[PDB]
Amino acid sequence: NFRVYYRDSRDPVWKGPAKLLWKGEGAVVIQDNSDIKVVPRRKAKII
Amino acid sequence: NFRVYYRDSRDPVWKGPAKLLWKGEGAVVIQDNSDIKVVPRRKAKII
Amino acid sequence: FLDGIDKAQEEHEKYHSNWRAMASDFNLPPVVAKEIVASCDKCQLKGEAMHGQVDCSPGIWQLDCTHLEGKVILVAVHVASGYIEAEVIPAETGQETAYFLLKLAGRWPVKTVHTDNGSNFTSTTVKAACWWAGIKQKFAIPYNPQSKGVIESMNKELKKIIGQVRDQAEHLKTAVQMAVFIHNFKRKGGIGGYSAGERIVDIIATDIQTKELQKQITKIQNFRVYYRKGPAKLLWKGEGAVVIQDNSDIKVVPRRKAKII
Amino acid sequence: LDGIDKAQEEHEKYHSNWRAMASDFNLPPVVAKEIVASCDKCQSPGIWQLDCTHLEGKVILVAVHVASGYIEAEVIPAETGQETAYFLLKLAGRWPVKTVHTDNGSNFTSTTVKAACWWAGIKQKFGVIESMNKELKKIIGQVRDQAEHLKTAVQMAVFIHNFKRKGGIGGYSAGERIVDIIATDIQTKELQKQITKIQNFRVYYRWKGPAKLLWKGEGAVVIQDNSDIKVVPRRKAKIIRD
Amino acid sequence: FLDGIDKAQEEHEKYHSNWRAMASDFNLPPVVAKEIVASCDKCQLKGEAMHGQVDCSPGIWQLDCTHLEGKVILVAVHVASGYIEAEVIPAETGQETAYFLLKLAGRWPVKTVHTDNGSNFTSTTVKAACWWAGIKQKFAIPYNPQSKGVIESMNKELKKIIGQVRDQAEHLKTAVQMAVFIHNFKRKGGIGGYSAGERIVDIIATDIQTKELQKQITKIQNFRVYYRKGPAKLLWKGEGAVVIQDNSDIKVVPRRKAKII
Amino acid sequence: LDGIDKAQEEHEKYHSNWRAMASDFNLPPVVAKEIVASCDKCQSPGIWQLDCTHLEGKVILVAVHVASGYIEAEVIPAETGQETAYFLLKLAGRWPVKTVHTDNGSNFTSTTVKAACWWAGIKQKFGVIESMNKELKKIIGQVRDQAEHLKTAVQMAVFIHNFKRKGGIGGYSAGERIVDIIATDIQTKELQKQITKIQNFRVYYRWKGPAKLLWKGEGAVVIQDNSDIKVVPRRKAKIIRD
Amino acid sequence: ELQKQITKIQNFRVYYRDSRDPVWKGPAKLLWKGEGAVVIQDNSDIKVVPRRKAKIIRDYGKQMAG
Amino acid sequence: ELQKQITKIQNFRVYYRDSRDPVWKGPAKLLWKGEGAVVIQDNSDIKVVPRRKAKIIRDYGKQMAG
DNA sequence: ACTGCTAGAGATTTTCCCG
DNA sequence: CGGGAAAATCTCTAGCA
DNA sequence: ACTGCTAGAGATTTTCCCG
DNA sequence: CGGGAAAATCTCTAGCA
Ligand SMILES: C[C@@H]1CCO[C@H]2Cn3cc(C(=O)NCc4ccc(F)cc4F)c(=O)c(O)c3C(=O)N12
Ligand SMILES: C[C@@H]1CCO[C@H]2Cn3cc(C(=O)NCc4ccc(F)cc4F)c(=O)c(O)c3C(=O)N12
Ligand SMILES: [Mg+2]
Ligand SMILES: [Mg+2]
Ligand SMILES: [Zn+2]
Ligand SMILES: [Zn+2]
Repeated sequence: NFRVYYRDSRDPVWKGPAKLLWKGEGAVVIQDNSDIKVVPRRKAKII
Repeated sequence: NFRVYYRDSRDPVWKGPAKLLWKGEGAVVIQDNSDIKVVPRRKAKII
Repeated sequence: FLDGIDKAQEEHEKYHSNWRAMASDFNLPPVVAKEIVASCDKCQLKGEAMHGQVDCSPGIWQLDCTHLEGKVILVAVHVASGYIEAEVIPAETGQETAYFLLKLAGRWPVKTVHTDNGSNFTSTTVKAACWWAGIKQKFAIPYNPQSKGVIESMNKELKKIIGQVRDQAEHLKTAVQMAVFIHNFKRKGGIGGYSAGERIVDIIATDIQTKELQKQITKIQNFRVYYRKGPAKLLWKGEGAVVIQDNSDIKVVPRRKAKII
Repeated sequence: LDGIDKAQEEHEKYHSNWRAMASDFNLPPVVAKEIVASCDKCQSPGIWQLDCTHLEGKVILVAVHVASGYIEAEVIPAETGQETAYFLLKLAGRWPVKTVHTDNGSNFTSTTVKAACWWAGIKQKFGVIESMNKELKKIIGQVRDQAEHLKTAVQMAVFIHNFKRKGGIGGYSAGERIVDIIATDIQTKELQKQITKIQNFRVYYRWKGPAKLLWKGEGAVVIQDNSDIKVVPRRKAKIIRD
Repeated sequence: FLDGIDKAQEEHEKYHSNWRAMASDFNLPPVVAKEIVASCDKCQLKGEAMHGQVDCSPGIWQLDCTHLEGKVILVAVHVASGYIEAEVIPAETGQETAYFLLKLAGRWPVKTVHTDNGSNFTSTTVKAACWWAGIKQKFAIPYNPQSKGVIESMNKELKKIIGQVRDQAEHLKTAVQMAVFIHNFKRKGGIGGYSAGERIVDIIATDIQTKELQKQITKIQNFRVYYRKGPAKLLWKGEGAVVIQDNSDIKVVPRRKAKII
Repeated sequence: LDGIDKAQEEHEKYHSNWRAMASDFNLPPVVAKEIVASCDKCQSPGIWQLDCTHLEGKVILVAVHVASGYIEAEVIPAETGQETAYFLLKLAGRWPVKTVHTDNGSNFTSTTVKAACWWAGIKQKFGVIESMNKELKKIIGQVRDQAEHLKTAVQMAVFIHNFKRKGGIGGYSAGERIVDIIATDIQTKELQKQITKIQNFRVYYRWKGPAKLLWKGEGAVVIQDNSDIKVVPRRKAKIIRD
Repeated sequence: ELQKQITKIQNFRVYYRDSRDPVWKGPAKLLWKGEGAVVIQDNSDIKVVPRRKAKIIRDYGKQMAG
Repeated sequence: ELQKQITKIQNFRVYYRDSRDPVWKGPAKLLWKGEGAVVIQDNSDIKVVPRRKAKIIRDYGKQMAG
């Protein structure tokens, strides 16, 4: 599995770790506390 | 001689032509209507 | 390094040192220090340094709203060519956006629109209009203008040209249409040294022509190719290589170890 | 290169146009153009038509590309010169409009429309439009029940006419037809530009008299002398500007 | 092209076409179209695409003020090493800036400060303080943060570390000093894989040592060099080349065509 | 490399330290360190001193680097533990502070100061300070007329003491002295780090018994066997980790 | 028949990008076109490109210029 | 005497940039230091660098490491 | 499951042109 | 095959707000 | 007459290490 | 001299507001 830390939406504070669902070129689909988010890969770190 | 067109200070509109006085690496000293200005070379075009 | 690792984790709880500092100050290997950093949630503060690439298919349009002189301008760009469509509208309302998009669909083969999540673009009127015209709506990741950087850069270009020709018109709508004309037919460059109008005509004509010719070729050229497998479909052959499509997976193999039937 | 004589014979036999020789015999378009222009016996994308139609007390301004039947129409608030000029300036910004045919109406002879056409580089000139208007009205009546406002039904009808209704020889819609016509015009303009660029040179070969240049190839130079096309190697000829 | 040029200037007054469009549409050479564009004041809207380089001398400090949690932080960075100095101050006042800069001058060999044109940095108290300490003030081009991008990037780094360690302190001043400590001694990298404290100590010790050794060498090594000219001073010789200083102009010439006296 | 015997003779004759052999005989610091540590007969940058001084009804907190005489002083609003902890945390953020000597005062034995020292990794321990305080007071009295407030005169005196007053053997100021001392400490720490990194290896040469590694050069390997330093080619020896 | 059509396909030029490369690559020759992929030949090298990453055009200038 | 001092000068390493180049170049060897210029030797190539564009250090790690 | 780009200004490299 | 000049290509930035 | 930078995350290239 | 692994180097971005 993977850990994802992300900056989501107009909020400078980084959040995570979240579960990685889908990794595309440029964006990742994650799950954070039963919430599915789509983040650009610029604003995410996957471990 | 040279013509200088520049963006000066928090004003999006470009101004000129002005007289080139000094051309350094990164900045130019110009004269525009008896006013001497120092502009970064990012914000100036010299012809 | 059991003692060193403990003295590095204890220090990291206080200072959050980067991997180099702990590697140097506790004689840790780079992998061990990097592991110590990677297991600290307080130090996960930077995304990876790249950019995505927008969809550039011949049917996608990027739409956005911009503001000039207190008015609202709705702008659409055909991504593949740079051809734009702009119009001053009374307010950022789903009705105005729906009318504009119905116009664009009636003028050009618009298959998909990619916009941000503004209220006008997510309205039920716009969704009904796109459904009637058979337009697929793609919405950007919220608060990511890079997702539609093409229409954003077009907004910059349009505003620059409007500033250039604002004196020649009296109203903003006239100058906006003048700037649209200038961008579409009076500015050359790009892939073909074209104007945007020429490039869009080339792109769409090419799509039609290539579709028809490929249809004819596939109708005539019917063969099965065995390589290394199953009866792969033949796409292209020649120059010592064969291009095949096996189970909807296009792969390229050399002419050797392959036979065409 | 070697097929120039074949192209000449083909033109003498069938009077084919330069497009055909260029596509078939693998010749540059300039050489085929000269072949087709060397015989005396062998001797639209910019024209739009504007008309105003009234429907349910509202004025609809219709523009038809004559060569294709493609339409651009919209409901305008009033039959005034300003609205006509705005519509024409929009159309010129979307399509290469060279000249517009009009019916000597009040809104078309206004000074605003003339100024807009002057800025846009359009020429104003004062049967297809009537048939197209009737077809547009029929489609509007068909799809009126699907739109509350008349302008939306007008745009839906424009979409249907341009991309859904098909007809003609090859069964293409008006949008495909206008795209093909504009692409052909672009090719014609590119060829004219290349001919103008290369017509200012004079070539001396083997030295013989000056010859008009046709194609400056990578391995040969194609020239014309005494109403005849000859191929000479580049190293055996010199090209100068006059 | 006399007719073509006139039809291109007349079009440019209307559309402001780029050079490619007029070259294509009027058969103009690229130089002629570029000249037509260059003579239009309405089309001079873009500066050249590069960046300058800040002064990195061992004596220059870049100072700035930043804001966090409603408080004001005065920050100074030694440009050559990345070593920072930060302190929470009650207000952006020339008195606070003067006291801070007097402190910095009393702690490190501060020869020149480079700041923006904020009111506190242009105050007469700060000018009097810099005069007493022998500090040269360089002011940036107004509204160009790139002139002090080093201290701007340091503001970003300091705020990130403050966010990392804010819980460990109760007040902002304590956390700011903790972040200063962390940046100076707990983060390695850069030219020498150093911390900022180690790098600043290395830089200043190197400057002192090199100055002394060069003074001794110039006192001992005294020769005049003739090349191609006048009696040029000898700076360095060897490896087939000679470095000389003629009329305060340092140039490098090969060992050939040169004689040392 | 070839000068190892010369360095050994020099140490046996003059008891020189590894810095001298490294600078003179062109040896890596590890080899010279082993040479200087191989003889039994041949056998400060982090210590600061804190004191509180009262001047004109205001409390001045003075920190003196013991090894150099360099000072850091400032006027604090009150003689309290919080202000002392803030001052010490600032000092540790500016200089490598390892341990501070104090006079068992109320503000130094506070829990806040102890917590700050714990976070900063400083050790608290409870004649130079008195002389330095007198010198600081003299300079403050000298330059008081040039400053309205006492804190500004204090900082001016600190500047004068650190960079203008000079004295000692080579006539350097306190700032140059502290810079030299900290640079020497950094070199010492780097050498200790390298020694710790390389002391975990064992080398077999020509196979002979295990030998402690000294330097892994580009063209040779320096080892120690039976209290003797030998140079062997890299291809003639193997290095393993234990 | 078929050869003519294949030649007309190969007469088109494709501009394309790679997944991690932001600069558009030069006009490769078109060999095959699909719903989501195109097969090209760029400098004696055959690649398969997603349709969303490729711009296909017949550059009319060049055509008219041999 | 003089040779010792020259060797100590050449023991220092210089990081520097060029007028139009934003990435810092590697540790060249110091040959001469002046008020406004430094003379270095980067990969068998001698350059003169403005003092404002050069960072001069004796990297202690490396020194202590031979 | 989605995704920076564009056009203009300078600098540098290739190509063409006559020898 | 050799330089110059012209053209093409590459590098890099602001603004999109 | 002055001037973007920094540090961290991934990708790619060099170097070292034992054969 | 040959691969693998580790290390070094290079490329690239956000935030500084
Ligand atoms: C209320 C809706 C819904 C949600 O988001 C807001 C705010 N916003 C902000 C920008 C913008 O910040 N452009 C500057 C920029 C920055 C980076 C880049 F790569 C490209 C760029 F254009 C827009 O363009 C835009 O349309 C909106 C918008 O519409 N909304
Ligand atoms: C009232 C004074 C006087 C005149 O100017 C204003 C406004 N200003 C603006 C920034 C700022 O915009 N930083 C963002 C940023 C953008 C680009 C970049 F390369 C680096 C960057 F940090 C400052 O840092 C700053 O100190 C000021 C300031 O002080 N003042
Ligand atoms: Mg936008
Ligand atoms: Mg700032
Ligand atoms: Zn951490
Ligand atoms: Zn213009």
